[PDB]
Amino acid sequence: TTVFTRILDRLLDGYDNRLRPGLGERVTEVKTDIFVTSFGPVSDHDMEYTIDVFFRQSWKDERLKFKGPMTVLRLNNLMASKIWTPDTFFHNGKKSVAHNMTMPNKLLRITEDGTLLYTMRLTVRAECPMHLEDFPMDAHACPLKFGSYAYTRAEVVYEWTREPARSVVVAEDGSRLNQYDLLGQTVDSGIVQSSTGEYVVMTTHFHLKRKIGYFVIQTYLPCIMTVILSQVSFWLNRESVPARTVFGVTTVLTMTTLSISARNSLPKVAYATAMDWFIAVCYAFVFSALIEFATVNYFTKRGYANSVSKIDRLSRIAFPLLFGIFNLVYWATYLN
Amino acid sequence: TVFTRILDRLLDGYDNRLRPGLGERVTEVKTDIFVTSFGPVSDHDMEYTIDVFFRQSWKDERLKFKGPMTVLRLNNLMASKIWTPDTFFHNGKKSVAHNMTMPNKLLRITEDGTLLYTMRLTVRAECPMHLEDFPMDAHACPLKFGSYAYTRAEVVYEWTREPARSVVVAEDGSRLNQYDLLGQTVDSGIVQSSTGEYVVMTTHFHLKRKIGYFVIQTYLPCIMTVILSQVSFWLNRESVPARTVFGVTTVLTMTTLSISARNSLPKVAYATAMDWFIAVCYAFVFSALIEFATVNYFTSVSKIDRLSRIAFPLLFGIFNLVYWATYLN
Amino acid sequence: DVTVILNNLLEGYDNKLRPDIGVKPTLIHTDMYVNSIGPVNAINMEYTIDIFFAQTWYDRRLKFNSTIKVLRLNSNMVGKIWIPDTFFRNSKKADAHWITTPNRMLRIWNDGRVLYTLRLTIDAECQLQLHNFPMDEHSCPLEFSSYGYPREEIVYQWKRSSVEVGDTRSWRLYQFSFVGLRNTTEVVKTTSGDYVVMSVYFDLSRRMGYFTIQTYIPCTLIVVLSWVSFWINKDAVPARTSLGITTVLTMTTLSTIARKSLPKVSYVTAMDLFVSVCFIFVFSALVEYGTLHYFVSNRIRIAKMDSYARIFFPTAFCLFNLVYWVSYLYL
Amino acid sequence: QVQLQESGGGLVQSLRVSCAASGRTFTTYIMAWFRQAPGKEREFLAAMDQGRIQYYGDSVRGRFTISRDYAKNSVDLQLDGLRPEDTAVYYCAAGAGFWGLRTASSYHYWGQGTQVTVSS
Amino acid sequence: SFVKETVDKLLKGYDIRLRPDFGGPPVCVGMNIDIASIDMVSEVNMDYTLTMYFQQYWRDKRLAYSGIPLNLTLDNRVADQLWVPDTYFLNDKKSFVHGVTVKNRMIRLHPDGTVLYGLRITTTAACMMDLRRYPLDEQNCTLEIESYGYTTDDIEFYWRGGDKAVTGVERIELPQFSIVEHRLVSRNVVFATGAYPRLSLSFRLKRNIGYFILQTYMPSILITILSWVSFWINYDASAARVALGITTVLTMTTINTHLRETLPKIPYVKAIDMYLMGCFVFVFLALLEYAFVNYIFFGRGTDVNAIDRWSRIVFPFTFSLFNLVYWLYYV
Amino acid sequence: NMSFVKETVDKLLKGYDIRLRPDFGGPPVCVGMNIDIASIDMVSEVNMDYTLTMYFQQYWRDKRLAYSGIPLNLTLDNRVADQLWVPDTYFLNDKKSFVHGVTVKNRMIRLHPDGTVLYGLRITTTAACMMDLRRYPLDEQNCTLEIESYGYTTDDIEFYWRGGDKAVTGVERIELPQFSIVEHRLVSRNVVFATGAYPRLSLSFRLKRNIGYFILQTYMPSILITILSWVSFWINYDASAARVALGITTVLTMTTINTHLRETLPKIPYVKAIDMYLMGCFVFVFLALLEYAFVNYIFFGRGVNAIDRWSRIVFPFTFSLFNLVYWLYYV
Ligand SMILES: *[C@@H]1O[C@H](CO)[C@@H](O[C@@H]2O[C@H](CO)[C@@H](O[C@@H]3O[C@H](CO[C@H]4O[C@H](CO[C@H]5O[C@H](CO)[C@@H](O)[C@H](O)[C@@H]5O[C@H]5O[C@H](CO)[C@@H](O)[C@H](O)[C@@H]5O)[C@@H](O)[C@H](O[C@H]5O[C@H](CO)[C@@H](O)[C@H](O)[C@@H]5O)[C@@H]4O)[C@@H](O)[C@H](O[C@H]4O[C@H](CO)[C@@H](O)[C@H](O)[C@@H]4O[C@@H]4O[C@H](CO)[C@@H](O)[C@H](O)[C@@H]4O[C@@H]4O[C@H](CO)[C@@H](O)[C@H](O)[C@@H]4O)[C@@H]3O)[C@H](O)[C@H]2NC(C)=O)[C@H](O)[C@H]1NC(C)=O
Ligand SMILES: *[C@@H]1O[C@H](CO)[C@@H](O[C@@H]2O[C@H](CO)[C@@H](O[C@@H]3O[C@H](CO[C@H]4O[C@H](CO)[C@@H](O)[C@H](O[C@H]5O[C@H](CO)[C@@H](O)[C@H](O)[C@@H]5O)[C@@H]4O)[C@@H](O)[C@H](O[C@H]4O[C@H](CO)[C@@H](O)[C@H](O)[C@@H]4O)[C@@H]3O)[C@H](O)[C@H]2NC(C)=O)[C@H](O)[C@H]1NC(C)=O
Ligand SMILES: *[C@@H]1O[C@H](CO)[C@@H](O[C@@H]2O[C@H](CO)[C@@H](O)[C@H](O)[C@H]2NC(C)=O)[C@H](O)[C@H]1NC(C)=O
Ligand SMILES: *[C@@H]1O[C@H](CO)[C@@H](O[C@@H]2O[C@H](CO)[C@@H](O)[C@H](O)[C@H]2NC(C)=O)[C@H](O)[C@H]1NC(C)=O
Ligand SMILES: *[C@@H]1O[C@H](CO)[C@@H](O)[C@H](O)[C@H]1NC(C)=O
Ligand SMILES: CCCCCCCCCC
Repeated sequence: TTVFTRILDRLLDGYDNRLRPGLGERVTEVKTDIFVTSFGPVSDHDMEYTIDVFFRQSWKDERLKFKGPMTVLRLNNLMASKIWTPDTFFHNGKKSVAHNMTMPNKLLRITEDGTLLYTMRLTVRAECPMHLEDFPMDAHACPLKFGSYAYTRAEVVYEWTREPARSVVVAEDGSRLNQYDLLGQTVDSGIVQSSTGEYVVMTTHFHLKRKIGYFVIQTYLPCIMTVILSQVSFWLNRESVPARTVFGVTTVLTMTTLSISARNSLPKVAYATAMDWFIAVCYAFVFSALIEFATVNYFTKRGYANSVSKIDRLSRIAFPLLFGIFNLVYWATYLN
Repeated sequence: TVFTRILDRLLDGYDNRLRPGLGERVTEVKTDIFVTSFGPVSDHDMEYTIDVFFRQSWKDERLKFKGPMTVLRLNNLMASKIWTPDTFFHNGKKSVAHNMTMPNKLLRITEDGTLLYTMRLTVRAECPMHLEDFPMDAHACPLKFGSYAYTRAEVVYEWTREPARSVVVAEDGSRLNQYDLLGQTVDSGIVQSSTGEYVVMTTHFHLKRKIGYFVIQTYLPCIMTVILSQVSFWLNRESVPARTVFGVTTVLTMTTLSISARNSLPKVAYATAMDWFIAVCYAFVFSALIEFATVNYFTSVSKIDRLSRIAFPLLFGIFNLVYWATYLN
Repeated sequence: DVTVILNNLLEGYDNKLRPDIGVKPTLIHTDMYVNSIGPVNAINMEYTIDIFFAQTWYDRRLKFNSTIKVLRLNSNMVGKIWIPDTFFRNSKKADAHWITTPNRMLRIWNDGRVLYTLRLTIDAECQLQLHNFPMDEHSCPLEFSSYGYPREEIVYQWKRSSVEVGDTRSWRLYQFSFVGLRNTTEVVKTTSGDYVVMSVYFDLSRRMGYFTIQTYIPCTLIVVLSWVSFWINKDAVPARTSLGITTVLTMTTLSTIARKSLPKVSYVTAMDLFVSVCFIFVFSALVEYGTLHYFVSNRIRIAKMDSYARIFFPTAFCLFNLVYWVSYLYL
Repeated sequence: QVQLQESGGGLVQSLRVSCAASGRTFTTYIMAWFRQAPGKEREFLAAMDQGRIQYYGDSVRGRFTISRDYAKNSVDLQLDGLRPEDTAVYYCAAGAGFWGLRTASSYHYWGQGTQVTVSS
Repeated sequence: SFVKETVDKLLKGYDIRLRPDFGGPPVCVGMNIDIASIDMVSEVNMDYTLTMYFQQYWRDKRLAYSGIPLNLTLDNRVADQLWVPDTYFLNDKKSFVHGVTVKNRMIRLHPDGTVLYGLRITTTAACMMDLRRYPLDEQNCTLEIESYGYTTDDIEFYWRGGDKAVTGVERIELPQFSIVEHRLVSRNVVFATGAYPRLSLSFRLKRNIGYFILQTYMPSILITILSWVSFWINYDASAARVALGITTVLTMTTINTHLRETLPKIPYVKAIDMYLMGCFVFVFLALLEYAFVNYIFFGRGTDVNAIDRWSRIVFPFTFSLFNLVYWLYYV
Repeated sequence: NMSFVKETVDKLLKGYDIRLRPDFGGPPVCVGMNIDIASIDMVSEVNMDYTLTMYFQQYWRDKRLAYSGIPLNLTLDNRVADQLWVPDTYFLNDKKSFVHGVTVKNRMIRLHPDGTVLYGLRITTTAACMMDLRRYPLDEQNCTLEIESYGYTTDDIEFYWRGGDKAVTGVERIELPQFSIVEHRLVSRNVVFATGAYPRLSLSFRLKRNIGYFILQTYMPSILITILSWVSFWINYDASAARVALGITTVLTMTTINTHLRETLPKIPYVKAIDMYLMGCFVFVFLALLEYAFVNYIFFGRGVNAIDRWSRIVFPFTFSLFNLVYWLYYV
């Protein structure tokens, strides 16, 4: 009983928590791996994605060797604060949370060899730059970079516990994505230089592809159908001036409502997204069709029903054809 | 070394649980404020942000000291071990004392014993509003502060300089998007409650809303829509499809404006001044369409059409000389 | 002098044990001063309140013999003596205040009586029954009780000046208007034991000025407007149909505003019924013309339908209004 | 037109090879590097994303230095410790590195390429 | 007096770094939850928030005392000097313990050594939601409880009272959903290293369809019905039928776009989008039908009235059939 | 060896007072800084503030901590910062800032053999940047970040940019959504008061807003609508149904564009450049409809192709002139 108590007390006697193990003697080596409980939601407005991890870390400290009937200990969180631990921080974590409900979600295991094992549970809002030119047919690779903050390359080196591919595990329930689809993750490590010195950075990229089914029904189909709706007015007789005029103008008012709502879903940007061009082209066809009727109306001598105007015959073919051509160029470009 | 000793000797035998001159006199606190930036005013929450430099100076005979030094600059950690007034803001809601990169505080002690406690805060205060004259309304957002646990017979608050010049709005300290700070008024008074009587220092920041935005966005489109409805009186009575479609669409247009206009306005049960203007505009567009139905049911230009070319523009013209004159004056 | 007295009180005092432990319950007299009731967030079923909570009890361990009768302490001496663990049961999120110091008071008399006041900002939880919206009333509660102590250890009791208000017009109630206030005491049984719960009820009633102008008048005008097609000549087919359909577009636009400031409840509120019925009234106006036009052209019933609609529809709408308002305003 | 041009290089027994990018802004794109041996394969050399993170190939790790002038939108590759085995056409590629940044197909834009002859 | 002596003795020599029965059998930790309320069930974030009176019971023999038949309720601060299980909620994104007026927490020692430790947590659990059938969907939101730093050889979890462990579920009112039932699970997660005890709490929220009937389906049905009126108008009335036809298309777009702005942003095809898109086709075909009719009569001047006669049957028939398939598919 | 380094640290910290600046009574302690920006986001015109994250660093020399015999640069644990003296540097226009704490409080302390100390931080601050949006969206905002000592004058402390013009890095790598950083400047100056000069360092960017978004969303829709309103002038005045319906719908269409853009655009209640254009277009469509009302009356009430003919040129001419004035003035 009291034997275990005595072992813990002797460990901190003379141990210094301000000096990394093997200071001025060798390079402290930290072996780490990540378990992803749930890849959190991805926000386009803030361009940041949440993630919950079980962040593990292993390293060897020669100052914590001990001998006794036990082999592996499980220190209290109070004692875990008196032991040097790597200052791992996330290079793009905008606002991360270390849960401590109902107790600090930390676990410090020490072996008689001195090979500390250190796991914790985190929620991270890592930032993710995005290029939304091909909206909504794009595909990003949101990264995750963590490395030491104070210790340079010549002091602390980070390595993955196993092969880098198998050192990040994603739970099958991990995907909390409504609009994206986690294809896979890429794991690699690199070197960064800054104002203070070199560092070792462990990078993980989570590939994401945006689902497109929502936009086709919400925006692409109504826009395509509305343009067809306007182009159908060319089959009305040229003498129905009050009809085609109301037909032509109200279609513009319809497309205006569609364009406005569609951009509300699209996050606030400044460049020209792929969807904005499609809406703009539709907006041009609807405008073009109405102008066509004005040209026809300027040559209608008799207001009572003459034959079909030659412009009407040509517009029945040219207008549906050009829009049909535009769809090929639009979809082939962004789906190859 | 000598400087190190002097600081340590002060707190020897000093108790921070007792106000200066306990049982001997009334502690006198002199305050002044430097408003770096009068932060945004939010109509929806009836509150306004403000960042200040709260200076407080009192006298404490227990900290008298002599030596080569004249004015000290104590560490904030030591500042925690010295009695300080518990000044709090009565209408404060969520105040942040900045901690980056260090606790934004400062305690200085002169050889006389007088302290100078200065700190930087971001204060959100309750500013009750009466939007019955929106958007032509004016406001007086206050900011009261006094002691909490000490009655008026223990701690008294005074403005360090003269009251008109103990609060100094910064030269560029106006982050008001819509309002326009006319000037502040500074006064002190006495407030009594259940636990005793207290001394309260007030400050009223008179604000005036800028009507320029609303004229373009709401008033002009509504006036122009109303005029469009009155246009149909000049169309001939025979063209029934033209005048009927004209009447209804404007009603739809007027409905669209009234919906969007209230989105900006914070939701208040009592009807504002603007909402009365829109409804009158709504009444005119609706009355114009009813006028045609009277004409068509009774079928030269019809006398009803000729009469309403004068009555409707005149009545709407009069209604503006009543609405604008009343609220502006 | 005062320093000596304080040192005597703290010495030999254990703050883990309530006064008179193992003898009798610790009677506590409470009070409140509602500074300002914040906005009533109907979507989340909560309302914000700011108060100055005050409590009073006895503690023989803190008696001192001196000419001084009061020791007005501050926000660095609370943790030394025993403090009741009062919490607000129906509170979603509550915060004390700390600027520029913790807004707390602690006065100790020479006979042991202790006063302990503090300032709080509480986001209490209130259940709203929006059936009669926007002609509804609510009594939002505010309950608090000792957390760990049952009724055999801590007993709450209102003081004579139980609940107080400041300037009522300075409250942030944009929509509702405060009308009344009740304070009740009751006993509640839980798994740990039976506690003593103190409740304060703030009766709130909504003001209908905003909605009358925003919804009830524009809807009523449109329903009136659709009746115009009855007086239009039946040969103006483009005129009657365009007038008929556009009102439906207008009425559809207004139906957006009905569900804009209230949670997505799944029952027909009073507002929903009125807007829905107005939709059908303008809807039936166009169907009536469609029936009339078919029999005139495509095929004594025809003349009657044009004449009957001028009378029945206004009468049908008037009776519905007569029923609707009496069903809510009067009942 | 978005043309990725690579300068420098030549015949040498310490070589700095740059890659100026025109027609597109790659401030938030990985301006990587690649080498193509004659007939063998295409091999990864280096990369540098927005956050200045430098990646290197284990074959020649510690021999090649990669630098990007974010202002000029250009990536400069340094060749040190040259060996006769390094005689191959070097290619500069840019892209988002989808499905990993060490795969050639991950980069949309590609450079013309420059051949460097090494003899000893 | 006597109580002060016994309490001090219990904590004397107590070591919070050792669980009770360090070398003996695993300590039984019987939990029990008293849910207070559920709110902010958000489909956008796929989460929900609930406030609960989480409580834990375990037997530690180091705190046994004799001669005091009173269940001592120590101050909430004493918990920092005792061993408590490292229980954490596996699927929470954010949580806290309310601390007004003090940190909500209780410790109730018992003469036999039984220790009761209760908190009051407003956590935000993570719930994966499948919204394809939205708004006719039944979500299943859980709450996982696990020991962070122990195996079944040291700690064990079990609900206290079995199916009665969780209380207050039936008294929860949600604006939209309806808690059909809840279940309790006591399973051990078995891995290569060992077994980790786990408890599960899970309800089955059923969305209420009433809100969507009045705001979404009825306007969609009524507008579509109106578009069919143009099949009864004369085919020569080009102005009216086009104006009636096109305005219905615009009206549907107003309904469709407005819902997207108010309904939660869930960017994939749901059961509500298919209906709205379904109706928008019917009104589109209604106007397109006339354009075919007008072209046949004038451009090529079967019977022109026949197409209108035929469409008066097929269109209401098809839309009725479409609704029949839709409702039965999702119900 | 390693224990000797422990002795060296214990030598420095022992006897070190954190209340004394280096060279307490002598020359001022120069402090060099070099920010290292990481990202910028949340540039909100609604609150006139922006948020950036930086690796803020400060260099200064303290002769009280120099060590000998160790050719390395000691990198002590970040918790040692509580036992050193650091400048009381604060940002003068920050609304909310914090130091990231995951997984440990991000800061570094590095001691060089000559006593030089480097003290880095990873700070994310929501600095306030007052904006002048009278030319929005053709605006060029200038945002700063004022850095100043709190309780020291230039007699005691002196800030300077370490590394000169290269003190701030990572600016170009930033990618704002709807802006384009053009340049940044470094200012090192002393704010002079009555007491004495206060050192200040200013970092200031020059943001420029992109226009591609508003071209395809505001200007193009409004120009296309206005051109449509001119079609009325090529339709015979006798077409009362067609011209009125075309004219009024555009007026409705412009209103739809204005209101919906207002909700999309940030709420900045004062006149901007976009508002003048939208209001400018609204007048042109209003006059187009009003033009027909004058044509119809003259032909009928006072009964005239000239007025329509003369308007076929003036309206395109005037609107082109309006654009020429607008674009030149705002560019
Ligand atoms: C899981 O993780 C979460 C975090 O994610 C974690 O939550 C944290 O929980 C701890 C407790 O375990 C909290 O810390 C306590 O906070 C108590 C009150 O909190 C309010 O005030 C905080 C600051 O208080 C300072 O300022 C006031 C006013 O000036 C002053 O009276 C205080 O003494 C204190 O002064 C110190 O600090 C200031 C700077 O803050 C210095 O300027 C000053 O010089 C001095 O050093 C504040 O930080 C809190 O903000 C949080 O919460 C609010 C919501 O409430 C939220 O809005 C914020 O964003 C933020 O989250 C909050 O406003 C505080 O009273 C506690 O200190 C007590 O108790 C501890 C117990 O160990 C004791 O050690 C202290 O000495 C002190 O003793 C008290 O002090 C009383 C007040 O003075 C006094 O009346 C009593 O008599 C008693 O004794 C005194 O002691 C002082 C000091 O020695 C002495 O001078 C007197 O003479 C006398 O002897 C404690 O700080 C922490 O805030 C929580 N953080 C968060 C983010 O939630 C949770 O615990 C984790 N769980 C587990 C299991 O680990
Ligand atoms: C929301 O969705 C979740 C997930 O689906 C629902 O949660 C599930 O609820 C069901 C019903 O309550 C759970 O099934 C029960 O599981 C317990 C626990 O089983 C474990 O522990 C046992 C301990 O003795 C052990 O014997 C079990 O081993 C069996 O199962 C494993 C596989 O899991 C298998 O490998 C073994 O060979 C065994 O067959 C296991 O480790 C179990 O005790 C229950 O058994 C009762 O019911 C069965 C019914 O057939 C009956 O035969 C038994 O005699 C006994 O009466 C039962 O299987 C399920 O585990 C839960 N899912 C998870 C992930 O925990 C939740 O209910 C949903 N919400 C709502 C509101 O419903
Ligand atoms: C102390 O607490 C224990 C445990 O709750 C009490 O014992 C239970 O009391 C309840 C209520 O009277 C009974 O229904 C149970 O049958 C009791 N169980 C046992 C094992 O005795 C005990 O009564 C409490 N003591 C006091 C003085 O309140
Ligand atoms: C400790 O830090 C100093 C300062 O950064 C290092 O000195 C630099 O060394 C590099 C490499 O030789 C030079 O390019 C710089 O010019 C030096 N700067 C100064 C100010 O001297 C020093 O090398 C570091 N110590 C160790 C062991 O690397
Ligand atoms: C409310 O408080 C008063 C004291 O102010 C008390 O007399 C009254 O009985 C209380 N109400 C009830 C229902 O007990
Ligand atoms: C109540 C609806 C009135 C519509 C116009 C009626 C005119 C009647 C003239 C005698």
